[PDB]
Amino acid sequence: MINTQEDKLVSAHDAEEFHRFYIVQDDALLQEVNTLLTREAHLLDIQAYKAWLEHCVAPEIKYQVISRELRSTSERRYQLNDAVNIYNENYQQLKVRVEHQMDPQNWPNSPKIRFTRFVTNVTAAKDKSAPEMLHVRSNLILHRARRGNEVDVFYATREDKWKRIEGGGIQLVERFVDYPERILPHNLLVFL
Amino acid sequence: MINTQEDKLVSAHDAEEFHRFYIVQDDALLQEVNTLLTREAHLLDIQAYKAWLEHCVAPEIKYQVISRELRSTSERRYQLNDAVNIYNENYQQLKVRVEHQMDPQNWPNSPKIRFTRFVTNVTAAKDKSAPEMLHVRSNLILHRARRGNEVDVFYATREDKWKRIEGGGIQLVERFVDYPERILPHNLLVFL
Amino acid sequence: MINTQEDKLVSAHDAEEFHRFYIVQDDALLQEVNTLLTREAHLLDIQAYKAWLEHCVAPEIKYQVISRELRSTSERRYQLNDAVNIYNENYQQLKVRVEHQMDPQNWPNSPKIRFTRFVTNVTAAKDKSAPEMLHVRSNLILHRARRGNEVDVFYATREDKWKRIEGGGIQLVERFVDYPERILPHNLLVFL
Amino acid sequence: SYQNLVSEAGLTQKHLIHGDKELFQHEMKTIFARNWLFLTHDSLIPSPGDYVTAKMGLDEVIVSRQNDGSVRAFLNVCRHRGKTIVHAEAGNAKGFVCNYHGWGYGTNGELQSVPFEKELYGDAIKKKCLGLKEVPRIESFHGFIYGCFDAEAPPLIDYLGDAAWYMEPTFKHSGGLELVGPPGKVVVKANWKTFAENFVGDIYHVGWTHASILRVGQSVFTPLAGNAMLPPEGSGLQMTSKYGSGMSLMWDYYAGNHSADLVPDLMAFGGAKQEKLAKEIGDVRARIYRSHLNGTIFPNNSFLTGSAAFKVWNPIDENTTEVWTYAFVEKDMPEDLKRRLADAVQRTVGPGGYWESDDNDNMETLSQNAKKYQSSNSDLIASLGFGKDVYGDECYPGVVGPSGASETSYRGFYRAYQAHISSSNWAEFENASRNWHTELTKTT
Amino acid sequence: SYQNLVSEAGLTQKHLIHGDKELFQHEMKTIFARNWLFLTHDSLIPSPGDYVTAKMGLDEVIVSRQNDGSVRAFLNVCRHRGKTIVHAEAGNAKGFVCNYHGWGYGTNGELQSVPFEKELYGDAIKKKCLGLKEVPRIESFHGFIYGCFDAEAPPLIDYLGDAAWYMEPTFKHSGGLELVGPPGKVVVKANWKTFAENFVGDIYHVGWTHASILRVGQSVFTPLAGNAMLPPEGSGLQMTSKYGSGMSLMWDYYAGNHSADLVPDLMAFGGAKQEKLAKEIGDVRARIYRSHLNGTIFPNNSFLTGSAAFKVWNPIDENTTEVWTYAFVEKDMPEDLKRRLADAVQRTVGPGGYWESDDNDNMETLSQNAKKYQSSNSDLIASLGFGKDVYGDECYPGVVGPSGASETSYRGFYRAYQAHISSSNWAEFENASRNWHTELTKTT
Amino acid sequence: SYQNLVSEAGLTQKHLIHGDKELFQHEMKTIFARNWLFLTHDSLIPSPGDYVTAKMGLDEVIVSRQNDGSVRAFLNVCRHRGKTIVHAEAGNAKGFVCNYHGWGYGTNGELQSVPFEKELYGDAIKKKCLGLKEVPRIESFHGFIYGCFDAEAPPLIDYLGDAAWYMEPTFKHSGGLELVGPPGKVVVKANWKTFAENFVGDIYHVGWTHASILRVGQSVFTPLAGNAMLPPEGSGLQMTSKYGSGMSLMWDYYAGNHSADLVPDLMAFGGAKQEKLAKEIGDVRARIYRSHLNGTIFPNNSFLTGSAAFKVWNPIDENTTEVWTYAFVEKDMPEDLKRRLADAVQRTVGPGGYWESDDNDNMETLSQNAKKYQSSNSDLIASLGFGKDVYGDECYPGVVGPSGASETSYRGFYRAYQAHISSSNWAEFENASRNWHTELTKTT
Ligand code: FES
Ligand code: FES
Ligand code: FES
Ligand SMILES: [Fe+3]
Ligand SMILES: [Fe+3]
Ligand SMILES: [Fe+3]
Repeated sequence: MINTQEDKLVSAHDAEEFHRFYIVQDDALLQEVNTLLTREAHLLDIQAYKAWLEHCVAPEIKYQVISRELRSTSERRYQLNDAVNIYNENYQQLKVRVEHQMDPQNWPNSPKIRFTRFVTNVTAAKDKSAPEMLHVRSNLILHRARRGNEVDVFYATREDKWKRIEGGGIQLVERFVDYPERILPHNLLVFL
Repeated sequence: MINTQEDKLVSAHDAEEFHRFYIVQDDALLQEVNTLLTREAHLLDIQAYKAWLEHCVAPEIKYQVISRELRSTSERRYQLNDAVNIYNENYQQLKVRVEHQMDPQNWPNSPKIRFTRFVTNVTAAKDKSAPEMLHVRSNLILHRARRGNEVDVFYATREDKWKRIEGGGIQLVERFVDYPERILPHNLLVFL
Repeated sequence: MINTQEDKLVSAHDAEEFHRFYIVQDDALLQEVNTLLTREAHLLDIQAYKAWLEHCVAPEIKYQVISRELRSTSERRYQLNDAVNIYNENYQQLKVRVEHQMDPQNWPNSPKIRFTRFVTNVTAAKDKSAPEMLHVRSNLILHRARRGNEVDVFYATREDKWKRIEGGGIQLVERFVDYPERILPHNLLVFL
Repeated sequence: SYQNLVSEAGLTQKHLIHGDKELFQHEMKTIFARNWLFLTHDSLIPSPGDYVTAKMGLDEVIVSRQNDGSVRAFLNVCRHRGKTIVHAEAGNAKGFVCNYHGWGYGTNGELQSVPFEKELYGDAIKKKCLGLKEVPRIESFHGFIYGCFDAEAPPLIDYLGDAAWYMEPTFKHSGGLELVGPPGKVVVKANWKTFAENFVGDIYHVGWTHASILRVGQSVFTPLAGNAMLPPEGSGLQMTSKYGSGMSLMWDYYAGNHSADLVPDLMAFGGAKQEKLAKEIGDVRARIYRSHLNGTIFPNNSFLTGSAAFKVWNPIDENTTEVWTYAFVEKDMPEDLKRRLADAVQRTVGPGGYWESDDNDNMETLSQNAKKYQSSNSDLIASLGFGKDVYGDECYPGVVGPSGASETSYRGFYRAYQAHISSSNWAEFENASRNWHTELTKTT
Repeated sequence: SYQNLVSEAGLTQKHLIHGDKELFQHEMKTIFARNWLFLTHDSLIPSPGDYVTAKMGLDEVIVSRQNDGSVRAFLNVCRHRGKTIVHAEAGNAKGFVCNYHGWGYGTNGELQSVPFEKELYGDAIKKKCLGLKEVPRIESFHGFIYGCFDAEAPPLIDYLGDAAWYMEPTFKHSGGLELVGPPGKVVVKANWKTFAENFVGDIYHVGWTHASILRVGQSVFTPLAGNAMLPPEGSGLQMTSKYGSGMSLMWDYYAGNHSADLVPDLMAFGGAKQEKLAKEIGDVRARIYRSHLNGTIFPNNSFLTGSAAFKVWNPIDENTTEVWTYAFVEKDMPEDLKRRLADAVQRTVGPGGYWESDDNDNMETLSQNAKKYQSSNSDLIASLGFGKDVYGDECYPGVVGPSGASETSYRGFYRAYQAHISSSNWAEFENASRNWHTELTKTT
Repeated sequence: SYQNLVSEAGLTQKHLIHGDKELFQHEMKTIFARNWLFLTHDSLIPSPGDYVTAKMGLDEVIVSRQNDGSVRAFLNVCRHRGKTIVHAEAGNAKGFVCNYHGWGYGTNGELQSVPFEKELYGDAIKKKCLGLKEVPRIESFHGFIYGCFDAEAPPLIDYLGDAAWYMEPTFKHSGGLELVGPPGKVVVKANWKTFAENFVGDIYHVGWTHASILRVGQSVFTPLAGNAMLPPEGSGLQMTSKYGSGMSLMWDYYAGNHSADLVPDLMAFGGAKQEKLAKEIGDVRARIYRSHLNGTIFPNNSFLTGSAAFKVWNPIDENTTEVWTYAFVEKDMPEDLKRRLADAVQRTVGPGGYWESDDNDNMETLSQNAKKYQSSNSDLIASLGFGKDVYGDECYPGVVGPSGASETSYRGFYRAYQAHISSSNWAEFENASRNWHTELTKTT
């Protein structure tokens, strides 16, 4: 348990999230979320974007990837906005994106792009109020190679909300990613 | 479940493999395969090549790492071969290879080389016709450093067949890797 | 099982460790150690250093990160020391280190630094003599980005001893890391 | 030398200019030392003491709001041993301390406190000679603050030349814009001129490069997909300036590249205000307000009216640039419409922008090939629409061509580029530009 | 200057040539613009419309089969804004479209279709003046197609000089070879010359460097392990040409570098043909067929007969090259023996190849040390066998030395290298090589 | 040119010197080719045959203990095709074999065995003319071994000038030091001169840059936190020499930067020896022993007495250096105190060292800014304490200033640096340093 008055470097957000996990010790739930995150990462790797959107993405989805502005650690007066939304999509906006990738005149995707992604550090907890809801945290390395000698590697932590669907499925409701490099090393047209 | 007519970017191969997994929820099988892949990567990291070949590799092994040529996605006429075999080894070829590594006049291995392997995204399914067989998919980052300031990282997905043997062991029969960079960044004299 | 007479490239050390693991198949124990190591990497990622030191690190801690000097593989006469101690800390020394990080005039930490770390290849075994003890092996990629366009990535295997304490906790008593790049790529002011 | 890199009337240019490392060094002296450069907007440093850091070419400057309401900008380099002083992108500071030794500066650049002055420095130091290196020229255009390190420079409004006229409906008579921070920041491997050149008037590319998102997002630009049917005569124009800046005008496409989820409310609001404007400003200029401008203010600042994007292509090296991407909103838009449009600019031409990604394929290889032996002295052609350009139209402000799909601003740019590139000062640049409109119409 | 980097008769050379960056720039002018470079084989672009992409030094070209059966190659650069046109390594195309604005080109280099030509370009564009930059000279050698950017070049067969004679038993009289694609592609941090020189005639290294797989794989080369016992005089020879190309001949070693699983069948099959060849071509030349050549066709194409590898060392920068690795097979081999030998070439000198990795240790540090102050003007010695070299042998055509372990081709190579490096055109190189056989045979 | 990069009396220097790529190339010629450079210590190559590899600027040398007890050093490059010969950092060798073709060298640099000499080389190889390129000048200072590639260089002891005197209480009269391997090795993106200059006399930074570990580690240096109150003058001094080397002296701080776990025992031990030392060497010099020096032996070797760190800033390029970090211990310390101090130097100024980490922030941007257009011809000031230094104090030998918080050694350093940079040989440097002390005291 984290005391923010002593632990001077911890965010209020980072701390509130840490206190969700590592309490209840549910092995069942862990095997569930591993299947989920893996299947999702598998689908994005083989570029099965349609299936990802239909089966994995819940319709009420918020899909957010922010780039935070670098303030002084002592800042107490400057109050303009904190963060850009690199990604802040509802289902319709994601749908356009998926449809963009599959379109036969999408020049950057000829020859086919190779995506391989590594998912680690997974933990999950049931929301205490609405138990159908699932908080899940996971880390991700994404390797993106194309046209021979172009390569880009991405590193990200993803704070996820997943909800149980009536058909026995589970779909993604919320993804928040605080992308840790402020100047992104290449254009992030990939799903994290 | 993936429809290739709708999901325009998906391989015939990639779809047939995806349909093996994420159906059965066998936690016993998952811990078996985790122990397997971890032990195998442990053996290769400490360079215990002989042990890997005699304990982990089945004698009938096909060990394949291909480099696919970049075609247009609209290509419909050009039919020459698609792929080079960086690796396509039967047991004896692997034997020569491991024996090459252990040989005392193997100049590139002085000073001793450092291998670190990271294995994620492991899932598996029992083969339906021959239940002794195990389909196994795993992703791999391989870190290889030597001579102070020389370092190389490889990223790869490995499609594996493992067979259950005599004393309760399990050995590798088929390992296929479609290595995702077309121009390799440095020479891949390592087992993936 | 490794015969170091046949397996020419293996350390006696690397071999003595390999023989601890992958014999007993304790899924209970593995879930314990995963919860352990993830919780710890989470705390260090959100920079909750104080909690890491109080809750995760046992007071008797030896925390060692060495840089081994590059010798010939045939060396049999040169007997000077083998290794630098980048890290070789007891509780008090770590405490200063932690306290250095939290200090409000620690200029390198403004703007706040982003850490994300990926843990894979986890195995554990009970010490046979002292069952209170836990041998734990884990691999770690650590991503450290700051000030826009600065990034450094670290790769390492961590050989761990973890001890069960009476309050119901489990804490780290020994960390040994043989950091595999001899010339470090940037200053390693991070906990592995 | 560096003469004869772009031919007469700006018709061809040597491919080498998007790659040569020698010349990129010359540019830091002759392009980014000499000309006006975008720093920030009033909307992001409003209160006194507010500061941001901004690149002026390779140099990083600190831009600070003064107590008298002024704005001044100084190098983020120390006067002692030369450390970098401020490592935050934005904030509000009572002053700037450089934590190598503790030297203290005013938000106004003065060296205000040096530790142990009396003891160790004594007579050897005098703090009034050790102020930060100050940007000499700082002026403004309806909220957008621009710096220049050359003091002989023409005033900002003159430098903007005949392009100001087109910007005014959207930058002034709309009530004015605020800029929405923070910007998006990405590296793309391309010489900075390739984006400058794309944005100064590459409408030719929209129908083909962007054929996918037009079909799938149904921008108000879909009447161009496949480069099949250009919208008929009644399409638009393209325009260039004496001082390089130019733009392409596309009538009534207020929604620019945005996707159909926004297209209704954006065009609603912008037709609403168009009526109000025409009573105050007249028919032509009120339409320009609700039309779509894409343009580059020299050298490396681009905007998209209607699409509502503000880019700066910050140079890193001959084959890399750092791309900042802000949204601008009209101040009297409802807050929720501001929110939606702020996100939508990122979704389109940000780091994760599907328009800017398609676009980078062209920009990257464009400059990679510039490095190659057999292609570096090849001649790039900007002939599209050439000879249909005119000066002194009774109604339209600059040197004008009759489609937005033209390359008239291309030649404008590289005419000015070559003029700066071969000249030692502002004095000489003007002497190579007395006949600038004649040069660009020429034989016609 | 650039004179006096390789000494008289090529005996020494300044180490700096494997690292100096200015020089690499010169080489692109005087070496890769000037000389023949491997593009592809008929077997990989056979039908009309078939194309592959190939590097010619730094430049990338499209090499395309014409409908009339011909072959032509063009710069993979666009004539408009200079984008790259084709992003595939191979394919079959009815034409090449550049997806920036849509300009459409013929498989013949001609600009065939411009979007909106009538509307926007009108008289300012011609299309017949805007064909792709065509490589002026393309020629052939029993299927292997070589391109050149200098039209004043000597014909390919002449340029191959006294080297053609050794090549013909394997390239012509075997019935001919097909090349097996795709090639392997890898980066190694080493200057391209270090592989050129290794393959031009370094048999000296086999016994020491490759001592590891010699012991463990039982190549037919095992009689060299430890550099202990050379195969007696009756080992082989080495040869060099006026135009740089050279090789080392090792009698009867048809299989090795290949490992013992293949060694039986490769030697069986190749002895069989050797009888048949001897009836048609005679004893000596049929033996050459079943022997092992290692050689470099100037400047950067290397081969291994018998081992059956075809390399190209593609320059990237002074300390980097891109290494393409094909197998060649004799057309009348059985399908399974073709299959086996194609994989086995990769396993030995491919990306995952245990021969080429052992060899990279030598090549990398060889060129890293060239950059160092105290070693940059040091002299590398290619003195092995000097003075036992001879011209105009009654049997053996070129400039010939008496073991495969020689450095006769080394001096051959770097003599031609210096000749290009110091000369402005093909005419001047010819004037510096009038006396080329005299120079290398010298004193003895 | 390269004149006027450091102004008269070393008072200012152009910031460009920490970034310019041409200059770094010049430095390899006029600085690291010319001056003494740290190789290793007797304590690390003691037995005959023991060797280490060490950098001399860019060049890598092999440093070998001879059988007659001597020491010799050779380039780690081969005489044949130029491979690197030894790939170990340390070891003990019967000789050095280069595994390209098998050439064998003696521990004395002589070429001892060539495979197939009689067969293939015969008369073309002389053998005795093919020894490794040997370091001509190597000398020692109480165990510390230094090399130089210019033979006209002054002896090491003279080169050390008036600085040997301050060093001797710790290097000599302590009983002598052994160096503890292996060193730590890290890359930091900063030009080497930034560490040289930091260590020659930057005490000004200790109180501010290092404010955090002072508060938290309670070094004997804590009376400086916040740069609040200097220990009164009765603080220390700083000194510079004709041949560049300089240092800052801080009285009685024997346990330098170390944290409180060691501070008791280190100061106990070092005071004990201080008693004994005073009877042998006198009051002043025995105090110096138990005091703290921070200093740089020109051009790129730095030490910290008391804190017990021995650094070498190895150049890689204009904006990168490789930083080696050994501990030294006084030989008669207990084994456990040697253990503790060996780790604690790493804990402090090692790869994971919290002192050097804080400091790298200053060093990185210090040199990043040197590349920027508006900052490359800016002036760095070394004015702290200027005019308060004197020569020929008849107690304190060099050019001396009255606080360790001074920049007198800066100007000493940058005076010699400018002297080398503008002169072609040691002769010319001497003619520019005839009046070296006068220059530095001049106006007072
Ligand atoms: S450099 Fe700013 S503190 Fe001296
Ligand atoms: S550059 Fe090829 S289409 Fe314009
Ligand atoms: S290079 Fe040293 S053996 Fe030839
Ligand atoms: Fe576009
Ligand atoms: Fe070889
Ligand atoms: Fe310091």
